[PDB]
Amino acid sequence: IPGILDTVKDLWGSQFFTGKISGVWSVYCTFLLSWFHALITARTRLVPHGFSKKYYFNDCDFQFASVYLENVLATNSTNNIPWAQVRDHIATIVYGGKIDEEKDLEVVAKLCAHVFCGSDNLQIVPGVRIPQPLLQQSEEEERARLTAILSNTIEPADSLSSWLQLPRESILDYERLQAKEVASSTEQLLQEM
Amino acid sequence: VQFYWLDLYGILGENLDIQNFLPLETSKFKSLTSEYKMITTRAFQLDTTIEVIHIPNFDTTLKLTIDSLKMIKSSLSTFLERQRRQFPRFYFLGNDDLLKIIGSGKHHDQVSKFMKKMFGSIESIIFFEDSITGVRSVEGEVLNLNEKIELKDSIQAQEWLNILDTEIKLSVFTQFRDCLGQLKDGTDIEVVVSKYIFQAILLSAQVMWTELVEKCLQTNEFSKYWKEVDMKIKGLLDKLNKSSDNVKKKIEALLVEYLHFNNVIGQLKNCSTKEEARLLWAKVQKFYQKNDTLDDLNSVFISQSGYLLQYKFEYIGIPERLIYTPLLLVGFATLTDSLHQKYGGCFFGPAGTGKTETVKAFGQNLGRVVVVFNCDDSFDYQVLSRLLVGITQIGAWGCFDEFNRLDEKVLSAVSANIQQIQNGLQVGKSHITLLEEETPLSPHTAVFITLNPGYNGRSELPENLKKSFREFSMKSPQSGTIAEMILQIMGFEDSKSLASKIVHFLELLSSKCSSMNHYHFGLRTLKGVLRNCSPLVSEFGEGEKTVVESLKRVILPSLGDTDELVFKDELSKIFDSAGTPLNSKAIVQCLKDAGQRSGFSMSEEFLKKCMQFYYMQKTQQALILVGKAGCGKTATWKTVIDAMAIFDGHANVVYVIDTKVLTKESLYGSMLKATLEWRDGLFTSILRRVNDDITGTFKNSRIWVVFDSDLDPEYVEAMNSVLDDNKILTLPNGERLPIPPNFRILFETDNLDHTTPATITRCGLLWFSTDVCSISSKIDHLLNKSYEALDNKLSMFELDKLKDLISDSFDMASLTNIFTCSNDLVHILGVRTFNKLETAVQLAVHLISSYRQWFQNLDDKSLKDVITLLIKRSLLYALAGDSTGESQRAFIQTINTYFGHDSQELSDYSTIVIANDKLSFSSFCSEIPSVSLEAHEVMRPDIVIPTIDTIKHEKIFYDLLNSKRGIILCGPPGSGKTMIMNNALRNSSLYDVVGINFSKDTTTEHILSALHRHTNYVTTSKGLTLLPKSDIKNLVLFCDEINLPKLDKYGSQNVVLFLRQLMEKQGFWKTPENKWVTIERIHIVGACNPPTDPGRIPMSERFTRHAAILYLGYPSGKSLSQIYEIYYKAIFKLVPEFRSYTEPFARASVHLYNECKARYSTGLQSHYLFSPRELTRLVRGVYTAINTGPRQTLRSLIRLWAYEAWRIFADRLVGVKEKNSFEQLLYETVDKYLPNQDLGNISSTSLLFSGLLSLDFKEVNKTDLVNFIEERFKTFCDEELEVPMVIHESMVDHILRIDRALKQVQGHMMLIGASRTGKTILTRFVAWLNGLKIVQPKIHRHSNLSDFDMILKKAISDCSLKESRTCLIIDESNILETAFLERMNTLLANADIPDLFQGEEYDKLLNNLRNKTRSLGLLLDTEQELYDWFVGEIAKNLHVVFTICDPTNNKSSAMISSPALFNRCIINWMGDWDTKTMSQVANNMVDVVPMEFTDFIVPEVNKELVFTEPIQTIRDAVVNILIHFDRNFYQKMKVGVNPRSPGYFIDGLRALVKLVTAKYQDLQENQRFVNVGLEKLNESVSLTFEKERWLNTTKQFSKTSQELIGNCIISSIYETYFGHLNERERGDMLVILKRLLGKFAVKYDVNYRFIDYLVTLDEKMKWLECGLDKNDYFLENMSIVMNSQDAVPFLLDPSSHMITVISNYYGNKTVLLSFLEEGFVKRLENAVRFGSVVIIQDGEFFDPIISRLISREFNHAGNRVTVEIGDHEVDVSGDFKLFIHSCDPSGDIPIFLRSRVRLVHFVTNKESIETRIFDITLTEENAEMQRKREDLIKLNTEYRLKL
Repeated sequence: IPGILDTVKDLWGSQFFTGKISGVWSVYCTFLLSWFHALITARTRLVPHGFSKKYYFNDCDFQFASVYLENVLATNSTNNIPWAQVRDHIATIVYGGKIDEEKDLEVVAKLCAHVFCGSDNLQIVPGVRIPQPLLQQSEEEERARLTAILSNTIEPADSLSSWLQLPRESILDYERLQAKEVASSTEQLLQEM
Repeated sequence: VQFYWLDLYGILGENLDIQNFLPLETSKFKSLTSEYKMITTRAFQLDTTIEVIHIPNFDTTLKLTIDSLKMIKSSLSTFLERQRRQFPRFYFLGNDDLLKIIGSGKHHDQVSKFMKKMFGSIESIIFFEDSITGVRSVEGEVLNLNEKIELKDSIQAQEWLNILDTEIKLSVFTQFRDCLGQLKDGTDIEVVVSKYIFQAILLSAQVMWTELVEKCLQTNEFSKYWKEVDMKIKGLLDKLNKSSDNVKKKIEALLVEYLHFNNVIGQLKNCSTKEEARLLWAKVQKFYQKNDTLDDLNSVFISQSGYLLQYKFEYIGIPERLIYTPLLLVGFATLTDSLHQKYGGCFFGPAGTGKTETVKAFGQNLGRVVVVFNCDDSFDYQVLSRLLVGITQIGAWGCFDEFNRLDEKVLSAVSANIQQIQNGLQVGKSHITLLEEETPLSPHTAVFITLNPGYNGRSELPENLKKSFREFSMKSPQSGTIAEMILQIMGFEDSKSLASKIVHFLELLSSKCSSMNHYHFGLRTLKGVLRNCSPLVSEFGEGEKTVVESLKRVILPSLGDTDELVFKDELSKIFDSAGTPLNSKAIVQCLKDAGQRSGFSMSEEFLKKCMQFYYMQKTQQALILVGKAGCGKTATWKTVIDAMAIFDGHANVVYVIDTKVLTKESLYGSMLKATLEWRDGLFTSILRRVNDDITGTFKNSRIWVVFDSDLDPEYVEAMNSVLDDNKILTLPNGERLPIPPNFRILFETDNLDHTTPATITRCGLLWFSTDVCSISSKIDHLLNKSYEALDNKLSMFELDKLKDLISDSFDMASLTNIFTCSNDLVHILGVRTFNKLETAVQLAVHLISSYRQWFQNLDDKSLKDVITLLIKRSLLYALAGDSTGESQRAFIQTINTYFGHDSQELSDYSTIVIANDKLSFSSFCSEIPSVSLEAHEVMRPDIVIPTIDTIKHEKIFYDLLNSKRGIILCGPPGSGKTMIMNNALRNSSLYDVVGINFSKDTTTEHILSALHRHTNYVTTSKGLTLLPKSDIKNLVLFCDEINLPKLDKYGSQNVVLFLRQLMEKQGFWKTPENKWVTIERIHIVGACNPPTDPGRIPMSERFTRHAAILYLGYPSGKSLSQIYEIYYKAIFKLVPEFRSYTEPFARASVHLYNECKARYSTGLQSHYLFSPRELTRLVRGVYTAINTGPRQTLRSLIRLWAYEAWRIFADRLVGVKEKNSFEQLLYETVDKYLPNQDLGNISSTSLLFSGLLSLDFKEVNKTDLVNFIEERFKTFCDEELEVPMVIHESMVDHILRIDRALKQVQGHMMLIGASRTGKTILTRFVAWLNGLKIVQPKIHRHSNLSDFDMILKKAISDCSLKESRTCLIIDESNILETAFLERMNTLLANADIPDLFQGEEYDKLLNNLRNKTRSLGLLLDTEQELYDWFVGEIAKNLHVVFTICDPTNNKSSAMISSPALFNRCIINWMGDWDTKTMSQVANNMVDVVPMEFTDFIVPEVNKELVFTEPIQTIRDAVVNILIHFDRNFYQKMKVGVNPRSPGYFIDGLRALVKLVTAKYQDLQENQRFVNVGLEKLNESVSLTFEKERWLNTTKQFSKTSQELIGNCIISSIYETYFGHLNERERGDMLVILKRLLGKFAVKYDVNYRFIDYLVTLDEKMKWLECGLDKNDYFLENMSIVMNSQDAVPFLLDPSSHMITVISNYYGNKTVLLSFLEEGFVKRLENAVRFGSVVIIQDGEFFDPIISRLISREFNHAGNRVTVEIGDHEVDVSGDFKLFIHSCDPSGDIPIFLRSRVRLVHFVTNKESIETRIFDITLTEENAEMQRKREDLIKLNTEYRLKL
């Protein structure tokens, strides 16, 4: 477990070559995809409440999306492509392979509602500090042109869970459970100190 | 070589002549021929291999032809491989298929026999006179081929088919182009589809609409296109008609797709729908097409979302039409995504709700053939790899149905290759190393793994593969939309409303229904309902009522009344005005008339169920009925046979087959290898005969096959190709026999719950209840059965008169209540009305059979009077005999329900009174043989006194015998089992009774071979009737332990199965001769014991459905007097003046028994079983005792009697204190009856009688008797037995007892006791004594029971032909197995192993026994009598005795149950040694040596001395010391104080004895030496220090010598039991011994470090220098047992401590030399011959290095060392003492050597740790202290030696 940003910016490094695509709005969306990816993995860190199941989210599917996105990116820079529907299926198709519960579906749906657009120069999550016009700029070579610049908007006590759109109370619920867990662990140990 | 020639017999011959083969190969076939001409023409005579290698000039014939042969044989496989490489579809065909193809390459028509292996969706090639006009798809539509494809010989099967490949696709391409040329102009699809393949037409239909909708997608239109679609649809709907089944289907496809367009348009029309970008149409599957391509395959495009694919155009016809749903379509979309990434699939979800139906639909939609593989089975993946060579070369698709359900090799093999498939796939590698071969890749192939709800949802696929696959979470099909769409397609005008109701008839159904486990309501369930509804619509079903009509017709018959109105309401709520009327009149007329004929009541539910069945015989090709044979299940079947014969006017030709009675081969066939031939089995001969002469003559006779059995995969999967639905025999041998439509299969059972519903549901199914058979119906049948009577002698005239007379008794009989009361009786197996009625009537009519001559010749009043009395009696017997007599007493109280003799109070009940043939009758008064057995025949088995009850058993038995019924008794061996049986048997030789032995491993074949030996057959007509080898005599076969054979995998009573096909089915369908067998006068009777008991079979009730039963228990005290007193009566015939013992003698034994049995429960100890035959054992022993003396005084009477009595009873028992109580029970019983004689000496002593002296009633003082053997055994123990234990009074007791046994006939006995503790030796001794050959087995784990069979045959010939005297001894450690035991079990059972000696053994017996009869002056060529004497001879010399210890897995009965052995075997629990006799031994031991040194007085001090012998001397001391030593060491069960060997302390004493001189001389020599020091010194007189010190040393040991012996007894603990015994039992003397040997007066030193005290530490030091781990006391001590231990110190070395030690011990010494012979273990001997140090190597476990028979040979072997020395064990001295250096803690050690072994420990533990810790820290600072004090120890010993 690293931070979300860590996941995002390091992912951009692992996906270095993606933004070589002439689609400068594609690399814009590439940035978005990594923001998305990190956030959903942060939610899977919270299974079974931040996400009901340990689903194998990965960078191959990151790349499958770049293909699927590429399938619509032929005209998605313009209003020809209703990317709201694209959002729907990058999720259900690229990331929905073996997703089983409709709750997780909606969970992801909220995240993509908070992450993607086909147009460049837009505000996505101002909580991350994203109202950016970064365009003909690489996810790695030009990360710091505007995205590494974005500061640490993470609460020490919260992911923010509001970035994940999850409640502090569920964190607190787990915390009580954690007490039950670590205490009951010592229950056996404790038999002889 | 000739088997290559056998291959080539066919093949060379073939291709020799067929010059068409490659001239290279052809000339090679001829080069074969240059020599082969001899290989076959010379071998025309000399054909086989051995003959071929003997042909004239085989020297060059083989050589050169075999040269060419092997060139060819391999060339040929590569020749056809060449063909396979040239034509990839040949990789779907075997090499041999290609041999056929190339021989017939010319004959392309012959080549086409493998056409399916060579292609996709093609039914047949449409061709004529050597040229193809077109092809027909599997769907029925025909593709015209535009070019005529010549089949000219020279075109080769290869190119021939390649031509068609292109021709087919071309006429597809271009005729499609023609077709779309029209359709694109709006041409009516009917036109071009009439002229062409709809699939391609669909492509255009899709294109038409895909393009047409674009203008509604421009928003310009909406309804235009929407309407236009439904306008086109409307026309198409009108077209859709049965008139062309095939085109109808084409239309159906079209309309589904038009509907999809309609729907999309419906929303494009009814939605804002962001034009073509709204998923509404954007996500939709679209088609476009063009003719502008350089490759015709690219003419049509498939697209959805941002995906585009090209249709592959592989010829498929119209293969699917899966109703698509939004969900399925999404699924397809995802499938194409994986195609983009070249990943394989991961379908998640079950077939039938999708999975398989969807991956197929998908592939078809793409246009390429896919090979769907059924992966969950035992398939040779190499075959797949071969297929894959072709597949990859082709570019074919492949699906893996349940892929992950593989074994490891297949899984991993394909993991490696699939890895490369996917690797090379991703790479695009044209040549992928498939099985390491660079296989050409046509980049179109694909991997589709599918899986039903995975095991726990797991990604079962190994990661190795998973990386290249994509997930497909299928959740659910859309049932109702699927249904609705279909209903629309069905032309069912209510469609939607039907569907909306359909889903809720089901929803509600599944909701409130019961757990009908056999029922499921899934998608395919729904599909089935429709399939049925379809014809119901054609049969005028009234709309929604059709749906319900179907529902009435399906499922509900398989469901029970657990739902009844639950499903009525669950369904009715959805549609209440439901169902149409059934009017099956001609049908029911046939049915109902059939019922009336058969005599069934034609009950409502009978006829109803039967009518439901009728609908199923119409609609199903097979039906399963779950229910009861003889009650509806078969009554219905019967009725149906008749009804359909009538109804159809087509005889119902049924072939009922009892499934498991016959093998699959029996039914289907097999083959011969000598001349090469297929053998036709029954079922298949039937079916071919159906085509040859059943329907081959009776064109439409109804034909049926019935399978009677329960359900399990193994016996049902084999029937699928006919049974499921196909009704076509399609055998693996190519024998295809379309089975006529009038053919049906019925499967009858009682329970299907053994497999999955996936299979269960594929059939008609009746949830049959047995109440279809009303008792009134049953009665109606019984009345009708009177006219079926009986014997040929009975005209039934008088019977019909009696029927009328007894018909009145059926009018509301009290039996309507008595049957309830009979069911209220206590019984073991189930009781039901049909068998109650059966036995009542069968006996009654055979009682009546005597009325044909006893009372037919008398008047009707006589018929009336006695049949009334006698049938009441038989009714009472029918409902009584089978259970406990007390319950029968209660049962006969039901007499008070009968208004005539209404009295339960009858004294002489009708069952007390017996009827006579003269119309007389009387109370059956006791006629129990008063004056009877007097002498001589006293022990002759058949003298068992018959008693009134057994006579009544015989009265009825007689009529049951007349009834030809197999009564089965329920009771035990020993309770009259055999006695009564024989008494019954001997009453009528007319009935040839055969004692069949039911062992756990007895098979039907054993029975059959007996029949072969004793039966023959006749044919009054061609029927095949079994006749005993002689006529007239009735072959009453007999079954003994029916409930003690084994059951199969599913618990099936397979011996009962055959018992039943013999019984129940009255015969056997000759599967050798293909003919039903009937029987003449062969009968059969059985028996068993209570099923409730351990190891007994819960008997099939269908089996018992036709059985008669009699309960058998133990006799009463009075009756024991009545029977056994007679036996004792006989005995007193020889002593008139003492004959008076008469009654009280018998009665003492009667009552003693009563209590003895009560006294000793099995709760106390299992085998504590009792029987009245023990009284016979008293009879036996006593009579023979009488025969030796001159007068039997009463003292002498009872002494023999009483001493015998405990030998019969007490010797079989374990508990010694309990035995004491029995002594009193015995004592007191005789005290009751004959107390005036000397009961004190008789019962208090265990005194023996003259044996070594003639018996003559003489008591011999056991002392004296011992005195006799003190001399006798010195000679019989001719320096051979090698064991020196002391003959206690018990040992001589053993001796008397075993010998008497050795002097009796049928010497059958069990000895239970401790391992080689004299119980063995004992027998060895008496062999010397008596002089018999002794059987003793020597088994090593490479043997088997056939070696045993040799031995058995050997032994029986040894006794009778060799004519030797012997005794067979059984060694429990050599018990190989059960079947092994089973031979010997029957051996004893009937004194025979039936047909062991048959065949050539029998014939050798005929020859050699006749040779003996010539030498014997006998005229016994009569083979019967001849072998009768053969076996008589054996019985007098074999005498099987078994010896057993209880430390293992032998069934807790100390034998594997066998009730038969229980009532035959003599038993004696030997057990263990007495503590007082062990002190006797010890006494004798210490008496040998000077234990009594005067220095010692009474030496131990620290505690225990309670109740010891007045301790005065040292032998007094030492012995009593050692008594408390080992009595307390040990106690408390750690290892187990309740059972243990004494040897541990016995040899402890031996060592101590050795030490009485060893340590004594240490001392005495030291005394000499101090004297030596004193000599000069005494007059040296300068100093006194030294002098006095010497005097002081004498002072020291003058006391210390004694102090030391106290300490020395504790030193022995280390050897005694310490080394195995653990804390609970170790600790009972561990330090407690130091604390307790005591009181005897000399000091215990609280210090007991015997590691120092016993041995000089320097030997251990050197072992420490050799790496000895000094750690644990006993650990480091093992270096000493290495250097001193006799019982082999098994070097257990998982730790491998001794490898280190022995290797350093070895040092500069070599491995082994002195005695130097391999013996039988050269494996070790040759591994050690080098000169010096070794043990048995290192880690060298026994099972590898040494065989099991070394045990004895290790101990000693005359085969290795000679008597000129006297030694027997080999000279393998200390340095090279071959100790088993084994790392195996569980090494093979039998329960005798577990005692005779020194197991040695070599591992560290937690107890050391703490000190290790200390030591480290302690010495880390304070080692200096140790350095100093240890140096001082060194110096001290310097000075000791200086002293």
